[PDB]
Amino acid sequence: QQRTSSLYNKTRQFGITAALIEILSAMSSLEGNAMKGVRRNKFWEG
Amino acid sequence: ARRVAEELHKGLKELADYTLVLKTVVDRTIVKGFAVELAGQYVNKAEGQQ
Amino acid sequence: VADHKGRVGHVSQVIGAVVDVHFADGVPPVLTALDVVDKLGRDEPLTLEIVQHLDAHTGRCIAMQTTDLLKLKAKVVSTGGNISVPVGRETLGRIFNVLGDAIDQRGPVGEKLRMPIHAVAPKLADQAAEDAVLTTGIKVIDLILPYCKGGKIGLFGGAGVGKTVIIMELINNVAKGHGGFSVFAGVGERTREGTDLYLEMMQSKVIDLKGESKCVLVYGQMNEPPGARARVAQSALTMAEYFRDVEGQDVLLFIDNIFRFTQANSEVSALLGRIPAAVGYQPTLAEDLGQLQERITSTTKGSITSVQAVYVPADDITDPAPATTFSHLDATTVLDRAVAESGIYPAVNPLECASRIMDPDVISVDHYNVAQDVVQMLTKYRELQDIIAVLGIDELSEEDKLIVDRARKLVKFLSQPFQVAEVFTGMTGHYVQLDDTIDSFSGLLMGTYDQVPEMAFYMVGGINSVLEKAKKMAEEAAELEKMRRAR
Amino acid sequence: PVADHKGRVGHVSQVIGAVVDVHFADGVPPVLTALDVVDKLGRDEPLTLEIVQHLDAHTGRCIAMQTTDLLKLKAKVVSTGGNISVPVGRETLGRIFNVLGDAIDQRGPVGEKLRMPIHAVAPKLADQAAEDAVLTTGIKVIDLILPYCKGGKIGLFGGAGVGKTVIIMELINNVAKGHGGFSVFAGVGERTREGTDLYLEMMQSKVIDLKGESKCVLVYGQMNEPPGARARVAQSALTMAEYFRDVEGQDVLLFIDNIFRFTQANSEVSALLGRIPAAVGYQPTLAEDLGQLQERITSTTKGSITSVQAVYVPADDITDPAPATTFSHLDATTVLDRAVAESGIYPAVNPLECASRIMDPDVIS
Amino acid sequence: FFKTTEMIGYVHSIDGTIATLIPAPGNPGVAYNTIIQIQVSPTTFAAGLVFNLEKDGRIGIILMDNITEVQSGQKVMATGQLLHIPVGAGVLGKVVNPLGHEVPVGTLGKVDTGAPNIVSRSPVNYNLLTGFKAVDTMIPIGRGQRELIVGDRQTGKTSIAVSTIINQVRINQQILSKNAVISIYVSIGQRCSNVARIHRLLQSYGALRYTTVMAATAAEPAGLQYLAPYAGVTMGEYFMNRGRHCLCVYDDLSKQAVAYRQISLLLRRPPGREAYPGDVFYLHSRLLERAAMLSPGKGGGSVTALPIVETLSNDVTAYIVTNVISITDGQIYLDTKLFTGGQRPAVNIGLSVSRVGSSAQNAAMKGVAGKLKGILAEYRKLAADVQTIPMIRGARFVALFNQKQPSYFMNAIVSLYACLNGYLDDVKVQYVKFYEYLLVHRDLGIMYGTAKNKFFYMYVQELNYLIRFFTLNSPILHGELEEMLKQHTHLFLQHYQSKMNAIKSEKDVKALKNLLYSCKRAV
Amino acid sequence: AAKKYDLFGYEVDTNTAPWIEKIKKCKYYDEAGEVLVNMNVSNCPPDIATYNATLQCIYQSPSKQSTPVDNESKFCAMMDLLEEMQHRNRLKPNEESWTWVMKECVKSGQFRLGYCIQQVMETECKGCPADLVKANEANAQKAKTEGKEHPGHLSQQAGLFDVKVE
Ligand SMILES: Nc1ncnc2c1ncn2[C@@H]1O[C@H](COP(=O)(O)OP(=O)(O)OP(=O)(O)O)[C@@H](O)[C@H]1O
Ligand SMILES: Nc1ncnc2c1ncn2[C@@H]1O[C@H](COP(=O)(O)OP(=O)(O)OP(=O)(O)O)[C@@H](O)[C@H]1O
Ligand SMILES: Nc1ncnc2c1ncn2[C@@H]1O[C@H](COP(=O)(O)OP(=O)(O)O)[C@@H](O)[C@H]1O
Ligand SMILES: [Mg+2]
Ligand SMILES: [Mg+2]
Ligand SMILES: [Mg+2]
Repeated sequence: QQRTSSLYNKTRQFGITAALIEILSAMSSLEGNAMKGVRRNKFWEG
Repeated sequence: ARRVAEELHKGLKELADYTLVLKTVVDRTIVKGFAVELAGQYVNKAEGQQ
Repeated sequence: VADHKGRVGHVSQVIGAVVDVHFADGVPPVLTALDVVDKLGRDEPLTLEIVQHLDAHTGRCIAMQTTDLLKLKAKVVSTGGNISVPVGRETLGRIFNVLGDAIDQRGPVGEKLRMPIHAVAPKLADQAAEDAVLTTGIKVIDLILPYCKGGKIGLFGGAGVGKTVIIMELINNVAKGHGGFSVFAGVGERTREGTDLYLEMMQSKVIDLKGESKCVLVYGQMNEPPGARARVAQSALTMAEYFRDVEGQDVLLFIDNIFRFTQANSEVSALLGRIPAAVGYQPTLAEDLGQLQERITSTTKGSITSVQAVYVPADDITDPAPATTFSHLDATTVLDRAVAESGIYPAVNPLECASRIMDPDVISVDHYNVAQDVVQMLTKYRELQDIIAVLGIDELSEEDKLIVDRARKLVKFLSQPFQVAEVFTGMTGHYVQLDDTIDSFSGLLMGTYDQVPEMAFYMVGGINSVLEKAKKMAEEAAELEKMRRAR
Repeated sequence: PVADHKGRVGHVSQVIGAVVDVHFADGVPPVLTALDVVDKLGRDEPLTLEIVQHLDAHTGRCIAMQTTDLLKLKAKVVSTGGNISVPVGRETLGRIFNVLGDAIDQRGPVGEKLRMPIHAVAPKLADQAAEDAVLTTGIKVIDLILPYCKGGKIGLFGGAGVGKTVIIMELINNVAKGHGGFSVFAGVGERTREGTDLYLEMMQSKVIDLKGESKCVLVYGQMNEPPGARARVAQSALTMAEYFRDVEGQDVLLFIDNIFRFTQANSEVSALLGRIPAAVGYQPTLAEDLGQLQERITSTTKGSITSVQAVYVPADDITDPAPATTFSHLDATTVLDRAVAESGIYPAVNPLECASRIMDPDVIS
Repeated sequence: FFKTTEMIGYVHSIDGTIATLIPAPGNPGVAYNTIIQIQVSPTTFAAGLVFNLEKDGRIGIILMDNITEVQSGQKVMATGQLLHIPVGAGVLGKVVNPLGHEVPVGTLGKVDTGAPNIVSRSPVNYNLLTGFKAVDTMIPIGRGQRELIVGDRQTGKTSIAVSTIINQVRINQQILSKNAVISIYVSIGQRCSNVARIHRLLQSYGALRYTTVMAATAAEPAGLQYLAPYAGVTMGEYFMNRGRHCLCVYDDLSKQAVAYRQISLLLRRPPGREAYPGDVFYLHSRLLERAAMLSPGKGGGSVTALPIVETLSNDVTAYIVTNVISITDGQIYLDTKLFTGGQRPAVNIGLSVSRVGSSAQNAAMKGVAGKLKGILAEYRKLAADVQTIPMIRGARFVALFNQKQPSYFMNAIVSLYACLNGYLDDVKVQYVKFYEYLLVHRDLGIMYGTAKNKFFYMYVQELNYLIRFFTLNSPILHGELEEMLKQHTHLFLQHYQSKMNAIKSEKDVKALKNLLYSCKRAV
Repeated sequence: AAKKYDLFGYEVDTNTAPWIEKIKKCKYYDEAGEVLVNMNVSNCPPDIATYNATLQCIYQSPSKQSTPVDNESKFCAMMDLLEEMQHRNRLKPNEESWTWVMKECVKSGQFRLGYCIQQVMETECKGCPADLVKANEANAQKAKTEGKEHPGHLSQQAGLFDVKVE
């Protein structure tokens, strides 16, 4: 009971980490592939 | 190269009214011969290192 | 910008099955259908469906066919509306695809009307209360989780537990004699399974090519791109809605598999610039499924009896997709792999199934009482099984062993050979009446058949078949005894 | 012949960790090309870069083999006219080398006849061998359950402090010393002291005769080395073995410790290169990198290479992508378990999880 | 009269095995999923596949060959056509790449075709003999079927598929070429040496005459590993659309997904579960849907698929493993514990299933399989929960399932029938294989001069087709079949088992042990 | 005469006369299978007559192909063809088909297969051509005189430790 509980508490920690990393690697990709276009503003007016 | 360019120009119907111009480019990948590109049509008559 | 029919645009981006289209006059409304008129040397036409508006001129779309040989700046023409599918009795006996085009090579179909696949779901005021039992001829379903006419049924299960077989059995038992029409929607499943269904229906005369058919088939399968698999269910559902409203008929709607609709939308979600949710599904999982499910309902005009097969990935019923579908059903049939591995078919776990009409007001009091007693006995038997493994069968009391002996007969008596699984089982199927099932279980609970051998209840129909099998078991045992006696 | 890009001049444009971008006015040299930083920069040692990607027609991304300290933008860089080449031949026997092929034994010049690039193509199908035979190691578990194959590929998967290094030394003592052919020891991301102990051991056993003929070559890029070197030392050591196998038709032993650090090093640079990580955090090209490296470690019709590679299992998780991908590239697999060692059993081999390819009656008795 | 290509742009960036292209202003443009040629020299080109078409005009390219020669700034020409590879009977016995280039050893088919329509198929009713009793009885395989082979590393996933290919050699030599089974073995991400060993193994049994190999070794770029299954099946679709049957083996799809993941991530595709791309299910789905059994109207040809999949610690809950399982019509699960337990092939019958059923079994095998299935089911439960007949015969059936080489149909069916009808009840479990060896490779009745049968003898290999036509339980063959078994049993028990049970000497004991173990690897 | 329909209800071509003529003009019987393949592709399923012609070509053909094929057997090919016809096409072989098989068994000297085919004709058909039954018996008794009734290695006495298990 003390050996299977540790593997259960160790598993939930890994499961949470893997998911959040996986979500936050698909958020970086979306941000990286996207970029800001040419800035159309009155640059001289400054 | 000019002769080949003219022949390609004749083949292209879209460029019938367009005036032919030649622009030379240096490619280090070819040691001998020449290549001609016009409106995407590419003709290779060149050789490189053996 | 009211009528966008014939409006022209140009392809601006192509990544996988997702295509961006630029219109100078303004992007058409969402869910609009577009055709790729440009001649790209393709063997099949290319059609797109708008899903998003990036700006006042650009629109993101999903293709229904493969995007091969598609170039940038290719010309695109709007169709003036959403994807339209034919409706009416002229579609009966025919096979269609997501776009509503016949693929049976059986000649043109005479369509008098077409309807968009995208429609608004019925409101609260358009809900009809129909509490009537549906007799499927199956002991387990009719007893523990009886089905309701005009209601929603889910078959949750893994891979290889028997979801498809049960659907075939339901069709053979409910559709052949159905007064109304039937619609089968294959979604992201094996193509051969659809072929077998088509042959069986023709043999059963449900689809009478020379005469009059009473069923429609709509197939978008694995081979198809995700765009098709995400709309085939809407197409079939639109056909059923027309039969419900315009024809005022009671229709059957079989769907296999509804999970593929969610899976397909997840595949395209990444390319639409949407951050994945937990597990990896799209954030719009609950809303997209809800809109579709609410359309599958019985209104004051007509009734739709829906049977949907749900795939529980890796036998994990905690997965977002299977779980989200539980609240959109009136009767859930949960299949378990362990039950199947023990030779019990259908591999139903009665302790996890549920039904809305399991109330004395709707069903007979005897039916309700028998079902509850069965469930309680099964629950108790499982607790005892833990004891039987630690202490052993000897240690159990007189009362406990009687529960064990009776419960084991219940477990085996729930099994039933289907008429469609004769090849799998090698024995003829049985169709058990509702009354026979109730009486048979009622007698078993009170010990009327305590002396019957346990195996006599395995893969049989009503009580009569149990007695016949017991008699056959006795005869063969006597022959073995005689053979031993001579030795 | 002479490369058409030798002497080409570029300028540093971006510096991030061990990854440096170089802009060449006349055009970025070919990938895998070697570059040298000319500016003094007050550094204590020279700076060398290897091109790995092309950002554009003029800009190229590179990994530094040494630390990038005191490196400024606009620093001048000169192409060497070719990939990173290392010495080959009998002149290298009895010597210690680094990733760049420079001798670090503080002894006389190598005086090699020629040099060969580290990056090379692997043997093709028609150049593969079909000889199966048993290499007797003297260890009961290996010789019985998972016998090793001469000229084959052997892997020792294990955690931290399980016995991977000990078994390698035992194999070296029981095989390499009594070996007719040559031997190459590739230290990759391992303790520096172990190399020193091995060097002393090889001198005492006279496998390295400082005054006579030697049979062993040492190539060491250790933990202290930056990721760039740890990702290429294996290639250089493998290149030397390839020369002995082919150019001389000589049997070779190749002891690599540890191969996991090679994949780990490529992961560190990949993060800096701006690549989307795969599962766990490894580079998406994990399988390809191993495939290119391992396929070169094979026995051809000209010669034979018997390779023994130590594999480190991070956190004792044998499902990690790095060790997991390595199973398919090994003829013999030797899995070590920590629990077995804690029971006093050494070696800690777990026979149930071990395997061999010559476990066939057609080969063994 | 010039060989004018279609230049579409230049090479901008290179990242390993993939690249990006910038189109030159005012050029025709390239089409999606088409092949392009990167001019590495005025006479040399490197192949690439279009994968992305971005708003900026940049193009994502998957390189296939001559990667080392690719540099930024080189010219790119567009062929404007999808991928087509050579197909025909002239490729059999050869090793090729996914691009069709032949690999030296020591008609054009489109790779992106669509699967057959629903009405273009027919029910699976023709068996495909693997040669293993366990599979052929409890896990029927029919032509036009997709049968996954899932297991752990070093469990026989490759050996069983190779044996299945080999088992067709003897059959193809006898029957007409119409019903011959061609083989397409696809190696993906495997070692080059293993391919050569497989090539030699096939050549030794003469299977190259009916087999071709498509290899994408580990050293090769991910693009080739990604296209190998599609190119391999394309070579197999040539025979399907011409009234012939084929068998495509994929070893293995697990490494294909890794290659696809590598390509997608490098080309800036959003990752999904386990970093795999979102459309990873659709990859295998369209690959395996192309394997079908065409209807009589289209020729009756078929393609049989045997994709192979690797698990970790017998975990079938993985991502790609689950997706493939939900696609195929059945699965053969090779269990590590059984493999180390001496059971080889380590087929776990409980976890294995074939959704085609008995329809993919010959009329002769139907009766034997149906009754055999019930006995084993009881045998599993009896031991789980007393020398009853089901328990006596169940153990002997298990012992008969141990094999090393594919077995001829006549030999296998006869042995199963004998164990089914109790002829082996008096035979000890340890001696079952020895009993089978004598039955097949010997004839006790002739040895002891007690054989009165007219035609039914195990040395008459031509009886296989008569058995496959009439069934064993038919009056033509049943009478002599029982007589032969009765004589063989009586002679075996009298002359062999009695002596075997009387051995006590260490030398004799050791000799017997070697014999029985050899009999396992012989029959 | 009467239109035939396939599994899905589509019609099939029934004019299978030209294909039979093509079959009757082949040199090696493996080429006959190619004709059958073409027939199926053209949605012209073979009839009973076509299969009989194929059997005739097998019996009258010199060999399977121009070049020899190892372990080739005319009897095996014809039996497999019958298996396809009866099982996968639902057509009962007639007397003519079995007679061709019996002729091949007699011609090839395989006198044990002739006995089995003899019973098959006596069971399904009405007896056997008495000419062929007598011919088979003559071949069998020739083997008895020459001693080739069974392969010799089978007759060799063996023992528990006298058997070579390869
Ligand atoms: N065969 C053996 N007999 C006795 N003790 C051993 C044996 N192998 C290993 N050990 C013990 O385990 C310790 C660690 O062994 P080793 O140096 O081989 O580790 P390793 O596998 O190289 O791990 P790492 O290199 O990551 O530290 C040794 O110092 C010794 O105490
Ligand atoms: N039926 C069998 N009986 C005995 N040994 C077998 C049998 N099938 C395979 N083997 C042996 O088992 C080992 C593994 O077989 P195989 O190469 O087919 O494994 P695999 O599934 O391909 O594993 P991997 O490809 O990951 O190495 C080999 O040594 C092979 O000879
Ligand atoms: N009633 C049944 N009796 C026996 N076996 C069954 C039955 N239903 C399903 N099976 C088993 O399951 C297989 C069919 O699985 P299927 O219905 O396609 O499940 P799913 O679609 O959930 O994977 C059959 O080949 C058989 O092995
Ligand atoms: Mg199903
Ligand atoms: Mg160490
Ligand atoms: Mg393998």
